[PDB]
Amino acid sequence: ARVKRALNAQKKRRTVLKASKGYRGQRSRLYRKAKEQQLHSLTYAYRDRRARKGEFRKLWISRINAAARANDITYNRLIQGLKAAGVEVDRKNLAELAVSDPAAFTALVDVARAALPEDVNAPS
Amino acid sequence: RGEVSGGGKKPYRQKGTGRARQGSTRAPQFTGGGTVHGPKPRDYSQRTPKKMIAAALRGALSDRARNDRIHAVTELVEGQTPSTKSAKTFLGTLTENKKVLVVIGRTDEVGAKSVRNLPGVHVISPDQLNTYDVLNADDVVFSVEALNAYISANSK
Amino acid sequence: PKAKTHSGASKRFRRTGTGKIVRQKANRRHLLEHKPTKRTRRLDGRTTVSAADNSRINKLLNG
Amino acid sequence: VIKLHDLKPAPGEKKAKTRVGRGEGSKGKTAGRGTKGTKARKNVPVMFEGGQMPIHMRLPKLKGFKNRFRTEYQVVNVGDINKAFPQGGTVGVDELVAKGLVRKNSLVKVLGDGKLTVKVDVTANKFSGSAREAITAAGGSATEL
RNA sequence: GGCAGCCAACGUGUUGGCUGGGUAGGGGAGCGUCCUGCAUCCGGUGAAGCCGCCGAGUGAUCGAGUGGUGGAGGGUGUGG
RNA sequence: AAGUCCAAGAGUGCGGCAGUGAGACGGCGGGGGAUAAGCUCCGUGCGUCGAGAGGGAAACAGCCCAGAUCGCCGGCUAAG
RNA sequence: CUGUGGGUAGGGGUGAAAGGCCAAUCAAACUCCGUGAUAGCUGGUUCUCCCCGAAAUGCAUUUAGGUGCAGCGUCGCAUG
RNA sequence: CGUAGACGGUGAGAGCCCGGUACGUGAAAACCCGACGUCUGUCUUGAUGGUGUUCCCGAGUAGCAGCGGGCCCGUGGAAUCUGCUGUGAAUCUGCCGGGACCACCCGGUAAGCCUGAAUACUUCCCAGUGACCGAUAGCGGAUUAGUACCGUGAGGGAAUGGUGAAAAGUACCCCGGGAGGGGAGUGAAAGAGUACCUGAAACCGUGCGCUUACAAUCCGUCAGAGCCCUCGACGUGUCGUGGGGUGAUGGCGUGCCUUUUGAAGAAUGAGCCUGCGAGUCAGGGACAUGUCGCGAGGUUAACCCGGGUGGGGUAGCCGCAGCGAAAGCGAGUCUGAAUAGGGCGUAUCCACACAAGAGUGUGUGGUGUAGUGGUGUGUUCUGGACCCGAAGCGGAGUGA
Ligand SMILES: [Mg+2]
Ligand SMILES: [Mg+2]
Ligand SMILES: [Mg+2]
Ligand SMILES: [Mg+2]
Ligand SMILES: [Mg+2]
Ligand SMILES: [Mg+2]
Ligand SMILES: [Mg+2]
Ligand SMILES: [Mg+2]
Ligand SMILES: [Mg+2]
Ligand SMILES: [Mg+2]
Ligand SMILES: [Mg+2]
Ligand SMILES: [Mg+2]
Ligand SMILES: [Mg+2]
Ligand SMILES: [Mg+2]
Ligand SMILES: [Mg+2]
Ligand SMILES: [Mg+2]
Ligand SMILES: [Mg+2]
Ligand SMILES: [Mg+2]
Ligand SMILES: [Mg+2]
Ligand SMILES: [Mg+2]
Ligand SMILES: [Mg+2]
Ligand SMILES: [Mg+2]
Ligand SMILES: [Mg+2]
Ligand SMILES: [Mg+2]
Ligand SMILES: [Mg+2]
Ligand SMILES: [Mg+2]
Ligand SMILES: [Mg+2]
Ligand SMILES: [Mg+2]
Ligand SMILES: [Mg+2]
Ligand SMILES: [Mg+2]
Ligand SMILES: [Mg+2]
Ligand SMILES: [Mg+2]
Ligand SMILES: [Mg+2]
Ligand SMILES: [Mg+2]
Ligand SMILES: [Mg+2]
Ligand SMILES: [Mg+2]
Ligand SMILES: [Mg+2]
Ligand SMILES: [Mg+2]
Ligand SMILES: [Mg+2]
Ligand SMILES: [Mg+2]
Ligand SMILES: [Mg+2]
Ligand SMILES: [Mg+2]
Ligand SMILES: [Mg+2]
Ligand SMILES: [Mg+2]
Ligand SMILES: [Mg+2]
Ligand SMILES: [Mg+2]
Ligand SMILES: [Mg+2]
Ligand SMILES: [Mg+2]
Ligand SMILES: [Mg+2]
Ligand SMILES: [Mg+2]
Ligand SMILES: [Mg+2]
Ligand SMILES: [Mg+2]
Ligand SMILES: [Mg+2]
Ligand SMILES: [Mg+2]
Ligand SMILES: [Mg+2]
Ligand SMILES: [Mg+2]
Ligand SMILES: [Mg+2]
Ligand SMILES: [Mg+2]
Ligand SMILES: [Mg+2]
Ligand SMILES: [Mg+2]
Ligand SMILES: [Mg+2]
Ligand SMILES: [Mg+2]
Ligand SMILES: [Mg+2]
Ligand SMILES: [Mg+2]
Ligand SMILES: [Mg+2]
Ligand SMILES: [Mg+2]
Ligand SMILES: [Mg+2]
Ligand SMILES: [Mg+2]
Ligand SMILES: [Mg+2]
Ligand SMILES: [Mg+2]
Ligand SMILES: [Mg+2]
Ligand SMILES: [Mg+2]
Ligand SMILES: [Mg+2]
Ligand SMILES: [Mg+2]
Ligand SMILES: [Mg+2]
Ligand SMILES: [Mg+2]
Ligand SMILES: [Mg+2]
Ligand SMILES: [Mg+2]
Ligand SMILES: [Mg+2]
Ligand SMILES: [Mg+2]
Ligand SMILES: [Mg+2]
Ligand SMILES: [Mg+2]
Ligand SMILES: [Mg+2]
Ligand SMILES: [Mg+2]
Ligand SMILES: [Mg+2]
Ligand SMILES: [Mg+2]
Ligand SMILES: [Mg+2]
Ligand SMILES: [Mg+2]
Ligand SMILES: [Mg+2]
Ligand SMILES: [Mg+2]
Ligand SMILES: [Mg+2]
Repeated sequence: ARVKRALNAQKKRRTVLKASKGYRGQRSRLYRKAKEQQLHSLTYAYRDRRARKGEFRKLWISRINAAARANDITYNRLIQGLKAAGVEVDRKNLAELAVSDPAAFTALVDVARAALPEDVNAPS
Repeated sequence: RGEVSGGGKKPYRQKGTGRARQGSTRAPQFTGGGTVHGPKPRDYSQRTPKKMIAAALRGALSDRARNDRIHAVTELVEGQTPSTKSAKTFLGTLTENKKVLVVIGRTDEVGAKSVRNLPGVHVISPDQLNTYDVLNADDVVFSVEALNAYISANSK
Repeated sequence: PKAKTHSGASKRFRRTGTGKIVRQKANRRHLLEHKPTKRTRRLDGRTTVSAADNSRINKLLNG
Repeated sequence: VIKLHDLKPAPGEKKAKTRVGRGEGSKGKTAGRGTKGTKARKNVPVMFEGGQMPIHMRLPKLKGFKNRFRTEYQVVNVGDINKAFPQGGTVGVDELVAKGLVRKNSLVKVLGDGKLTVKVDVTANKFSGSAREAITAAGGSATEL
């Protein structure tokens, strides 16, 4: 029985273009040019979904370093002192505090310097 | 491609034309040409072993008897007078299901002629019983002579 | 089109009871002068074909 | 309560037919032939192994003839006769045909591989020494035509 | 936090241990279309096709989920 | 003789299925070459790419670190 | 030199000879048929998910860009 | 109502409306097959069974020699048949067949002639059927169809169906020379007006919201302010487990398929869309894998009878014993001088005894052996056999 091809190709091609809505030129109007860079777009989504955690952590650390230098301490010294004091707060909350409560950073840097040892160049 | 009319000659030259290479006017790629793999007149008779058919029919009939849709009737309608209305009233009194299968001897013609017109009822001679018709109908009725002949043939 | 057996193989090969293919050893038609007698004694008689070529041959005999 | 609706095939009796070259998701672009080659185009002959003479070609032929005038029989086991005749007695071609040990038209022969303990009168064509001794020791008779 | 394969214990499917990148290629389980069987059903109080919105599935997708065109046929289920 | 022994999904035989028989690079031992090639021909229970996603050497298959079931605007790290 | 009219047909014609010409085509015209000539050559092969996962080696080849066997893969069975 | 609930149309799914269907009937004239009364033809100059002995029954034929064809038979040891060329027999104690060749026995009578029944085929006609197509499909042809058109040739060879329920196919008025249009009316709809059902995508705009004229880009993704619209609680805009459209600005970012060791490659292909376009098909064909029944038995083809898939059909097929080329033997067989060991098999195992522990072999008692068939899948065989593709080879015709 001959099965002539009306809806089968149409459904998939329409779903491809519908997902590809919002591009420029032939991109959002033309199928053979849609699927290619549709897949490229979603591959970019896959890659930068991992890249986003790295970029956000980068910005996060940058803000924390800014706050530490405003409070007259380096990022590495602040983190080492925080680990020595045993505070488990993460860079998300530190960055939100830096945006929010310099009183919170004042207390935190005071704790970090208190927990900092006598000499940083000791062989210990 | 080998049965369409005409076009047994090359459309054009190989080099210098600039268009794609082709070999016949009636290639499957062309519109109006032949089909890639064309169907042919053919048959699907499947031979099923006698034990297979007999066992399947016996299983169907055993399920029918288990569900209690087998009955005995000495005669469907009065002789020398085909009357579809009498048969309809008789089957309505006997049962209320939409479809009924009746088994009637070959020599009985008045009953078959009377019951032929009604659509949900079907008539089969006991030598022509088959599994498809057994399964299709809801109620199955045996005539006395037909059931006796069927039982004797089975036991012989 | 009934499958055609290989007439060459059948004139040369025969089947055992258990389905093994037994075959008659080669290198005995001519030039037996310098061949040592013990070379020939291990060479006459039959043997079962090795499992390497059994698959290919089985297709030849039954086609 | 089974209708034509309630009909199902046996589990695993239906295996799906494979559609080859029907999309790169399952089988694409090669149809199970891989990359380029004559196997990728049509085929290779079964008797062809690269040009060197095949195993059906560098081997001698079997000597001797087939003896088209061969006479064929079928053996009937003394143990089988003993098992099928606990009572025993006279046995013939029609009796063996009814018992379904040999073909009706085919010509019969017997051998004495089994043991006989019941008096059986055997009518046959060709008798062997072992079957003869078994019949004689079982207190019976066996005549050959 | 979730899906999936193998395995062990016990059960009338939970627990526990591992594994899950892959071309040629092998194996397993499925989606969709057309045409038939039947139990049946939808539809001028608007079917199919057409164009959207909202949802849901791990996928081919689905929605007996609805809006504007259309005026005449289709569908569930198990099968082939 | 021990160790993984809720399995590497380890071995050996047989049966059904096709792919491949154009390799490349780098480290080792070598031949030819002029100890020249991103050269050629070998050996490697060598590794990698082929058939591999990520970070580092600016870019850069084969070098260095390290094996992408899916998701998280979470932490510890290797090379650098 | 030119009009008219005719004859020479494919392995054949004709050819002051160039492999020229025979209806824009000629180292064997054109149309149909065998014909779906034949191709170790090139291109293309369309829905999705889950598991496993190669080789570019040796042997032989009117063989080296193919092929058959062995190793490498998968599925099942068996000794575990 | 129904011995008719097949099928079409009528303003939408109609057996109760019609065309019609079951069922009956009916031909003046003509044609093809089947019986029944003048007349014609033959012999009963013939017929049936019974006891000894003296040219015919198919000729340039059978056969032979050479040279070739067709039966599986391709000069091989080559019967049989036929033909070209030369020779050439008997008439019954004659011949040729009985697969180079003949003694005794064994079966049929050559050169002469014809003969129905089973079979193949379907240009044509009738009645039906379809898990066959529904306008790029199906015949090239649902329509001016082998028409237009190309080629002086043999020839090649197209594309083009749908208004509606019916033409009720838009009176009349106005703009415009007309084409074309707007109302008014027809109609259910004119978003059905003959360029006429449904009208998508590539295609060409209009209007609205946002962005952009310091800006270096496989054009997207991840963040992301602003502007516009929307939904609820709260007042003039502000949040809220908010959506929508745009997106200034930063991180990353070298299309897809082939063939390749190797491609963004400046290697190949694609201007775009709409359809068309590729592992299909037949066989008691063969193997292995799931599934079904019987079982030492498993089963059929062709074919006969049922408007029906059913019943019959034992001709064959595959294993039930193998070994050997073979005669032949047989749980053994072959090789062999041989119990003297081997090769192949005796389904496979458990236990008991004997040997060496040359690894296992040798005799006993037990459980006791599983194939065949259809169905579907993978492969394989012959068919063009996954699809498209060559210069060329042969035959028949057309043209100076
Ligand atoms: Mg954008
Ligand atoms: Mg085509
Ligand atoms: Mg066609
Ligand atoms: Mg089939
Ligand atoms: Mg043969
Ligand atoms: Mg010899
Ligand atoms: Mg010597
Ligand atoms: Mg092999
Ligand atoms: Mg290759
Ligand atoms: Mg290719
Ligand atoms: Mg290949
Ligand atoms: Mg688990
Ligand atoms: Mg995977
Ligand atoms: Mg693959
Ligand atoms: Mg309506
Ligand atoms: Mg409505
Ligand atoms: Mg609707
Ligand atoms: Mg409508
Ligand atoms: Mg439908
Ligand atoms: Mg559906
Ligand atoms: Mg079904
Ligand atoms: Mg199905
Ligand atoms: Mg495991
Ligand atoms: Mg294997
Ligand atoms: Mg294969
Ligand atoms: Mg090589
Ligand atoms: Mg090489
Ligand atoms: Mg190498
Ligand atoms: Mg190199
Ligand atoms: Mg190199
Ligand atoms: Mg070196
Ligand atoms: Mg060196
Ligand atoms: Mg090189
Ligand atoms: Mg190396
Ligand atoms: Mg490759
Ligand atoms: Mg990499
Ligand atoms: Mg790797
Ligand atoms: Mg990198
Ligand atoms: Mg992983
Ligand atoms: Mg010259
Ligand atoms: Mg010249
Ligand atoms: Mg010319
Ligand atoms: Mg020529
Ligand atoms: Mg011409
Ligand atoms: Mg041909
Ligand atoms: Mg033809
Ligand atoms: Mg061709
Ligand atoms: Mg070919
Ligand atoms: Mg190519
Ligand atoms: Mg893996
Ligand atoms: Mg090679
Ligand atoms: Mg009707
Ligand atoms: Mg209704
Ligand atoms: Mg109808
Ligand atoms: Mg009507
Ligand atoms: Mg011959
Ligand atoms: Mg002869
Ligand atoms: Mg005669
Ligand atoms: Mg004659
Ligand atoms: Mg006849
Ligand atoms: Mg249409
Ligand atoms: Mg003309
Ligand atoms: Mg009106
Ligand atoms: Mg139009
Ligand atoms: Mg319209
Ligand atoms: Mg703008
Ligand atoms: Mg600006
Ligand atoms: Mg860019
Ligand atoms: Mg970027
Ligand atoms: Mg960049
Ligand atoms: Mg593709
Ligand atoms: Mg290349
Ligand atoms: Mg490559
Ligand atoms: Mg290259
Ligand atoms: Mg460029
Ligand atoms: Mg190039
Ligand atoms: Mg190029
Ligand atoms: Mg390229
Ligand atoms: Mg190329
Ligand atoms: Mg191009
Ligand atoms: Mg063009
Ligand atoms: Mg086959
Ligand atoms: Mg089977
Ligand atoms: Mg029958
Ligand atoms: Mg033998
Ligand atoms: Mg000997
Ligand atoms: Mg022995
Ligand atoms: Mg079985
Ligand atoms: Mg020709
Ligand atoms: Mg002429
Ligand atoms: Mg002429």
